[PDB]
Amino acid sequence: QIHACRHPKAEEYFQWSKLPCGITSRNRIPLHIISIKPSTMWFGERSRKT
Amino acid sequence: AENFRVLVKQKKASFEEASNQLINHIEQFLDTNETPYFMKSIDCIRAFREEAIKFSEEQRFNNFLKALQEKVEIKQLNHFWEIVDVDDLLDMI
Amino acid sequence: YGPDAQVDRSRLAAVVSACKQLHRAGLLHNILPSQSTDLHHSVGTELLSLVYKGIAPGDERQCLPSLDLSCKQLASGLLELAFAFGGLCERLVSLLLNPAVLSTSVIHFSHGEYFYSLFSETINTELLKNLDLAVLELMQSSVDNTKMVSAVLNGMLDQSFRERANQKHQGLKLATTILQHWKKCDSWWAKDSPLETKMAVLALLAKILQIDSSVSFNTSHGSFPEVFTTYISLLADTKLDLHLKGQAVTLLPFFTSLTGGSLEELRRVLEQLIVAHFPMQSREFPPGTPRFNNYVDCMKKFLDALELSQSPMLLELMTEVLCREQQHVMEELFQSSFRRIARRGSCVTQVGLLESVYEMFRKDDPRLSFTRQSFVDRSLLTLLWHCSLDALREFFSTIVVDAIDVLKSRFTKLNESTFDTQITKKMGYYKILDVMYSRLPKDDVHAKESKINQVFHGSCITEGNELTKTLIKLCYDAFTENMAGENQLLERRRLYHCAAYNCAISVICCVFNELKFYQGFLFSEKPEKNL
Ligand SMILES: [Zn+2]
Repeated sequence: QIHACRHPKAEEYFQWSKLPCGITSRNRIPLHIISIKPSTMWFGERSRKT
Repeated sequence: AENFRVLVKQKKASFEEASNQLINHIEQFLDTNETPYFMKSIDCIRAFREEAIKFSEEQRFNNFLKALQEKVEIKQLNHFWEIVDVDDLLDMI
Repeated sequence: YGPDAQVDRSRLAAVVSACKQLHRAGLLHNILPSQSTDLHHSVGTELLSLVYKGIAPGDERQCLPSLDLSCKQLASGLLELAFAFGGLCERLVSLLLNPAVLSTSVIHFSHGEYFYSLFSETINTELLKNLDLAVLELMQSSVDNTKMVSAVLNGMLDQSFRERANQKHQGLKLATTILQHWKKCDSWWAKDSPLETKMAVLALLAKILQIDSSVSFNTSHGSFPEVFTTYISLLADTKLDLHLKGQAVTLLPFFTSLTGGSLEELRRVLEQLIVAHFPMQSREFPPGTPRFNNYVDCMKKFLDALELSQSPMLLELMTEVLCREQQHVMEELFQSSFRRIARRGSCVTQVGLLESVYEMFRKDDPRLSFTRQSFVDRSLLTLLWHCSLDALREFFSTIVVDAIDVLKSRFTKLNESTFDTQITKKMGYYKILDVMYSRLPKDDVHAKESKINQVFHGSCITEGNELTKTLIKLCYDAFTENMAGENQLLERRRLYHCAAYNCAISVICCVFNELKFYQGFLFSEKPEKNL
């Protein structure tokens, strides 16, 4: 379930509901994916309480 | 049944997974002696039967159709088939 | 005028205050002309039509103007001035139901609804003095809209709730005139009525119970067949949501005091509600899901209603929905409510609750042995642990006779594998004896007392060495029973052994102080063959 694979074009893959790894569904049942991006520079540009 | 029958449409293409919870949905319904539970157990069984008329479940449907009635053989459930002071104590020591 | 002509509206407010002073002094009819058939009526209707058609009947093209604080009180004073002339409450309530459409940021609705929402503190303020001739007409000739009449009634109820200062008689008059007219509004609650009127009648039912004291409505005193059937039809509404059924069952303690088949019908509808709403495991709704929030809210509201009512009516359903699951997330609040309802009411209340749960768990209903266990050990144990005094003795005298009658030798049917129910009842009786002996003092249960004679036949001159002796023999033969042959229900019979041993510990530590009995009972193991 938990994935941390990397790919240069992983953004478009996630947009197409596909992990960076070539697998997109198991047993022909579609997967529901959410992306968590741990970073800090994005928070340093907020204008209000976050 | 009416609550867990939406997953089998397109989301979970494997009916094996959603069948277990649908079967469990009536287990505790059979135990409670109250009448509304008895009146709504058959309602969920009818929805469980409804899937084999449009999904072609009969390859695995009769395998549980007989098991659900054989589970009655262990119980009784004859109404469920209707739808189908010291010295004296020192002595004994 | 807009926000710049303050002098005109100030002079208008001044002259309106002058007119009100003349009215309260008794000179309004003598200053303003009132020497015709409808002269004062003419000026009153003129002021009312002005304040009604000044907002936005004539600017249906661009927009409605904003009413600032200067006009918010000016029109509120003009309303009282117009109403001070005569009894035009009928004309006002006729102007209330005005099925127009405001053209406006775009909120289209009735013009009378806007007129009411602007000055909702004036119509209800003036209608309390002229009650019947207005409320009868607004109840009869307004069933077509089913919205405005509900709003004005809610406003009048709120005013009466605020008018409890030395004038609660007006609220009782409202209660009487609405209980004698519930028959005139049998169209609000139907199988096709929208949810708006359902919420309206639910708020009405909520507010009337606090505006109608129990003196006029206790049991079939205020025409129960109407209100009770209305509430039952409200509960039976399937298209209705659950968040409002929360308040619907929150107003339950008013209907708990019934005695006839009406309480049975309420039981049936509550069972049909909980079987259609509550899940089986309460785990399909994770925290954060709105279903989980509605579930926990309705559960805590049921618990609070049971606590306020202390009724033996729905504690059976509460215990059933508690014990039909192995471990519920609301267990702590359940136990708190149990302790509170045990400690709140008089002895007879907790006695009735204990008798109800005892009848529930003792009868031969075809339920699982684990369900009956959960029942007793979760409800009756805690109730007896937190029950008040002068009740354990009576519950003892009532139950222990049949308890020891069943406990003695009724160990049969070793073939149908249903022995689990019997041994579950046995261990439940043992736990009851344990919890009742854990609280009774020394001389209360071992000296010359009445319940000891109740256990025996008539008065027993002995100190009481019959019930204690029989209990000791039973528990000893229970936890010393060898299991070399019986290999069918080892786990349930082991739990039975543990319960019997705990009961023995309790009944021995209660009254026995000599260390001889300690050994001779709890430690005198005699390994003859398998003992
Ligand atoms: Zn991966």
